[PDB]
Amino acid sequence: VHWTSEEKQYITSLWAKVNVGEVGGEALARLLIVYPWTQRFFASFGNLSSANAILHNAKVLAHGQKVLTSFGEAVKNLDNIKKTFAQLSELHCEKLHVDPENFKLLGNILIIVLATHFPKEFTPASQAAWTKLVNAVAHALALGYH
Amino acid sequence: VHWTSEEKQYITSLWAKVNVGEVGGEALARLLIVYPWTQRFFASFGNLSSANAILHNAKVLAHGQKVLTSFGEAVKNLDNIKKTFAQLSELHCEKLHVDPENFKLLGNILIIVLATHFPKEFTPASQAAWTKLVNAVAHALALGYH
Amino acid sequence: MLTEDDKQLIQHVWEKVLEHQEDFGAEALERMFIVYPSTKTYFPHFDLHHDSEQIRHHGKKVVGALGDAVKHIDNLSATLSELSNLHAYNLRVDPVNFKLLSHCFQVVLGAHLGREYTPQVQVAYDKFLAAVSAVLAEKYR
Amino acid sequence: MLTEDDKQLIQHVWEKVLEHQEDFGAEALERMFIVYPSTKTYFPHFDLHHDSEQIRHHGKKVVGALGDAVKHIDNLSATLSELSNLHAYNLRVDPVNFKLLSHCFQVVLGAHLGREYTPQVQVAYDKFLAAVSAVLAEKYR
Ligand code: HEM
Ligand code: HEM
Ligand code: HEM
Ligand code: HEM
Repeated sequence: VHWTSEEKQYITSLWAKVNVGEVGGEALARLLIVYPWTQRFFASFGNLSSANAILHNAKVLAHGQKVLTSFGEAVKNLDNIKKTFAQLSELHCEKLHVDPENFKLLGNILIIVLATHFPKEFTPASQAAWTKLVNAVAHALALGYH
Repeated sequence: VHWTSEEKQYITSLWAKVNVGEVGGEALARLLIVYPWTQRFFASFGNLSSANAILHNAKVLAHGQKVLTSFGEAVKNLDNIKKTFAQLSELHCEKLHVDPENFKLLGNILIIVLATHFPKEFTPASQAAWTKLVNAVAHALALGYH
Repeated sequence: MLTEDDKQLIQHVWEKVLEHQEDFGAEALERMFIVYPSTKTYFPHFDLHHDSEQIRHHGKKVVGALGDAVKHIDNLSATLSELSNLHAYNLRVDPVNFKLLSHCFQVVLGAHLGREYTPQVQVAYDKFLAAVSAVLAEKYR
Repeated sequence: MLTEDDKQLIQHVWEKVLEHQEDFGAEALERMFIVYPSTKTYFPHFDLHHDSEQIRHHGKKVVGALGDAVKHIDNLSATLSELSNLHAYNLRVDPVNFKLLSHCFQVVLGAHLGREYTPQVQVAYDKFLAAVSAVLAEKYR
């Protein structure tokens, strides 16, 4: 999506410092807590009955780690995002039937989490590149049926 | 976007009967009336101070006709929509700075207008094809900056 | 918010809806299911074939609830309280879907009213359906 | 809606914001302008260079208005009435933009609180900012 060398640097530079397990657990827990309807898709994960239950839910945390690992595959190949997420697109759209709006919401949550973890590095300009990133992943996953 | 022969027929068949000037005036008037912030983009159009003023506004009506004519260019080439709207995409995104959400809203308004004009022909299945149509035009116009 | 003129435009269209509660509701639901097939996953227990007993009976309930909302337009949260808890806590309906069904209901209204579904009528119903949707989701906030 | 715990989490974070009203508001606005450049077209009369007097003075006003909302959380529509008419009738702000600025404000909060911007705090501010945004747009419905 025509990344500038500067944008690519904001992304790869920050990601190298990211605790994927921690940021991933936070992002997914916050999705489930801030936008509670998303819990519909995680019935098998056990107790999600409160914010504290969700934050202590082992599978939520493990799953968040796998999700942020997936974002890492976008970071690692910024010019082939659409293709990298084709299979996941089919999964979320045809199998899981997750409305695409929720991809956007998870992206916004990740932006906020990155901000709490990297107060200094996450400048407005860094935010711009990372917002471009999460939106590109959301768009790629939305191709799944549109 | 992989149109079925049946979808293409729902679209071309209905469009051939469409009063472009009438449906176009209605769609644009309804956009301005139902979603009043969109009036921000039409300061040069003169009096828009009420629903009745808007419906009697000559330039609103003329402009709606040009907009629905533009949709006609999607109908007339269903497999090259992205490309047909490239210039318009640049116009709405880089020059006019219209948030993409409003493309979706105009599309929904057109779906409703078509329903009031073609009660019999506009079956759920017809609606499905036309919704696929307006969403493809919205998506094509949104490429303008994402 | 809703004006007295909005309310009058709504009731005039509504007393027609109340005559065919089952037809209208079933048509709105099927347009949603066909146009936005992801919404079908909320109804795995339903036979979703055209005019199924489950679709028609549920359609009437949906229209009935909207009719209740029309009557108590100034007291929506309270009137729909039980339904709000149902859709949020029990069914976990994605808020985007309230907009999809609202839109499909407007398509049904447009189809049945034709020329009489004026911009003024559409605005009135858009405000009404958005107000109802906000309430059915308010348990998320 | 907002619980008493939500309100307590909000005030604890807020009394810090009130210490640097100008810094916080300017940072939120500039993140919006830089991340979502289309929002800049609402401010053609502003010098939008970093730390411009207009950005900082306006930032403080925005934070001040949010602070007023915090105080009168149970009476939002009335308290923000003049601002609601301003943003809808005068400025014609697209509702999507209220969400963009709300989001950017949360980014500023996250950056400044770090570890203390917990999920519970985020939920509280998300509910608060959504409530304020709804009011500033309510003149559209
Ligand atoms: C746009 C950002 C997202 C990315 C990159 C993403 C990525 C993934 C990946 C890689 C998996 C497979 C996990 C594994 O290897 O076991 C997965 C599974 C899943 N995702 Fe997402 N996802 C995203 C957003 C969402 C959203 C917004 C929802 C719904 C609110 C959702 C619901 C699910 C569900 C239900 C599964 C099945 C997992 C299970 O049953 O254990 N995802 N996602
Ligand atoms: C996604 C469906 C849309 C299509 C197909 C479309 C198409 C067009 C076309 C073809 C023109 C040029 C008219 C001419 O030839 O004079 C135009 C102009 C314009 N459009 Fe759109 N448009 C769409 C949506 C929107 C939306 C949602 C807005 C904002 C709420 C908007 C705002 C404008 C404005 C301000 C102009 C400039 C016209 C003037 O100054 O006279 N458009 N559009
Ligand atoms: C116009 C807004 C809506 C209204 C007024 C409404 C109203 C109702 C009412 C009154 C019931 C209970 C029927 C009974 O007691 O037999 C119900 C049930 C239900 N609704 Fe909605 N609803 C709305 C939107 C939605 C949406 C958008 C969805 C998701 C796509 C949804 C999914 C369901 C489901 C799954 C049930 C369970 C019904 C059954 O098992 O028979 N609803 N709704
Ligand atoms: C968190 C939600 C928001 C709040 C609480 C808010 C509050 C305010 C206040 C109090 C003023 C008046 C300042 C003064 O009297 O000097 C103002 C002005 C203004 N706002 Fe907002 N606002 C919000 C969101 C937005 C958004 C999303 C936009 C569009 C991108 C916007 C565009 C404007 C503009 C153009 C002015 C005129 C200011 C000037 O000329 O100095 N506002 N806002």
